[PDB]
Amino acid sequence: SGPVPSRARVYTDVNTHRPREYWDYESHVVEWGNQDDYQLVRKLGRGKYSEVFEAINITNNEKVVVKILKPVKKKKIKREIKILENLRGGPNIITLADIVKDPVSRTPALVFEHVNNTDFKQLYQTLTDYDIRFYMYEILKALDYCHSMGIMHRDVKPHNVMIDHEHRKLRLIDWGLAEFYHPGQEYNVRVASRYFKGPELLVDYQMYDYSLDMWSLGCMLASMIFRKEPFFHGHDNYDQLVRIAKVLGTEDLYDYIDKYNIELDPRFNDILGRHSRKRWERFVHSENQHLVSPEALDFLDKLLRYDHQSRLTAREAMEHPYFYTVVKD
Ligand SMILES: Cc1nc2ccc(S(=O)(=O)N3CCC4(CC3)CC(NCc3ccc(-c5ccccc5)c(Cl)c3)C4)cc2s1
Repeated sequence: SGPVPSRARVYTDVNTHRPREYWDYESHVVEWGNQDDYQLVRKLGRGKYSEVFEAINITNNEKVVVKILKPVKKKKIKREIKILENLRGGPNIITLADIVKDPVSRTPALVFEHVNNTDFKQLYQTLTDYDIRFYMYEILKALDYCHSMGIMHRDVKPHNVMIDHEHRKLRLIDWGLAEFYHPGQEYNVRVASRYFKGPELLVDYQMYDYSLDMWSLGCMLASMIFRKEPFFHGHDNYDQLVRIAKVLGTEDLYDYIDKYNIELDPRFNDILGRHSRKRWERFVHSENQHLVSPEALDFLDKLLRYDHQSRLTAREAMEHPYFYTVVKD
């Protein structure tokens, strides 16, 4: 008789209490600026949904970032715009400045605040345990905020975190996969990058919530403290769950599937096998030891849980001992 339903343990009804317009993005009419206000300077990157440029607003000579969209359905563009507008001003959320159209290419372009992104090399060689805790706390502020505002990012990963290290500035970007949380709603599981997908996605449990983001965050944390990117390295979606199971163990996985009456693909029945839960100590070595503490491992353990309901919330995570020194500042 099908899967057991689930509700977010926090911020469950935040959208129900808002005016319809807040979440009903299909109804949104896009406010369009003047394309001619921006001159493109240089290409910064390409990202499947878009090409990203540094530009200048010739109205006031401010440096800006332009994300020119590849073709996507108008509803998905409206969704991303509405979410960016709802979250604008929130802690560490990228600021959408403007929205334009090339009136010949009909391509829509989002115009953002400029953040300088310090080079991976000069940063990932020169981080420190404190820095990781600090930036993780900054990400948690953005996640608690967006969750509190009824939105799930659904694509938390290093690529979507900008850091300007010189200014100790962090921004969560790429809100193109984010969605409003509504109690009872069945979502598309085919989101997020393979390595960061929650067990709920991999077993096709659609009634998920903000807690998805907390799994992804745990994946990020593991990759940083252990110096292993990606941490869970699956070869496809099936093997991705196997890689998780080889660490978290199969007993808890099967407990989760039982609790929610989830129907596993019969393919999985072959490849999952039986796996012990591993101690985190097997990923520690001389090179990463300076990043790993009892507190880090306790925190990580409490993010990486099959059962979405048992993961730390963003606000609980922020209260964890791993962050006591950062909070003191
Ligand atoms: C509104 C927009 N403006 C821009 C500007 C540039 C571009 S981009 O395409 O040129 N590009 C810049 C580089 C990145 C990809 C995007 C973001 C980087 N993060 C890696 C990272 C992330 C996090 C950490 C970290 C994590 C935890 C603790 C400490 C550090 C650490 Cl150590 C590293 C890679 C896209 C956009 S969208």
